[PDB]
Amino acid sequence: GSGNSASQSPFSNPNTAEAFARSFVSNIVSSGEFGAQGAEDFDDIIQSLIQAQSMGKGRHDTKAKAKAMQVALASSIAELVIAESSGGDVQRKTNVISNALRNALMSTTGSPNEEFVHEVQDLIQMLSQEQINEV
Amino acid sequence: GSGNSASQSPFSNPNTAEAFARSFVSNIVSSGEFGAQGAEDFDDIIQSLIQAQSMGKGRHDTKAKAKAMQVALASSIAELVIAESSGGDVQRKTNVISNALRNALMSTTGSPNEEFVHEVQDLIQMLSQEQINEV
Repeated sequence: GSGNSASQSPFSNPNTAEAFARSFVSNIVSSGEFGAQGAEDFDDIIQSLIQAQSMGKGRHDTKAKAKAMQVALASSIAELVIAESSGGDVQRKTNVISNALRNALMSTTGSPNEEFVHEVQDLIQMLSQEQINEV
Repeated sequence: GSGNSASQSPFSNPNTAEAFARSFVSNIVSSGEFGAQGAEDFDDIIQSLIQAQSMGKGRHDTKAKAKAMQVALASSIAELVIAESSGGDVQRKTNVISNALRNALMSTTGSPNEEFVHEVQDLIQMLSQEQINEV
């Protein structure tokens, strides 16, 4: 009936989408693992993807097009940990982000939506293989 | 100092930004591999990244967000082509996408930029083999 066949994600409500970054950045700034100075700059990067979720639909939003926003943000967060870490370990220090992301979902939704938390982790490992990581 | 901040991002230029997608999408329909149905869908996600590249600049550049917007675009194409590549293989079919990309950059800037072509194709390999795709 009301709420038919659709992939009901935690981004179906703008407030829930906001709470995602609202909690996630709170983890980072309170930890200082990447500097609060960077954490709130990350908020804007994430913000961009959040805002575009309501923009990049055109008029009719197809299933394959709807989830296109997923990997865009994921691949961004993967680099975010690297960006403000000039000298360190992108894997050892991303542990706080692994916790942060899952904690954010735990607070925003309560669901173990940690598959997205998995996506970024492997993407990090990929990026560090190219010179773009060390420049 | 004077010169530490320089936007070499081609997608910050209205013509150059459009040229990328404009050449990409047209090269797809001229190929007919993913059909026009796919090409006329791809432009919506790609456009969104172009739009947000105007947003994320805000009032001052930060070196983190400057590169964060790069990977976001590649990821927007990575999964996107996989969707219309549902049939077993994704590599030999995204080959024509690599063609389109190669053609696009060659026309848009004239630079090889196959590093970005590799960027898109590499993320494909990971996601297309994940059990979130084969459901």
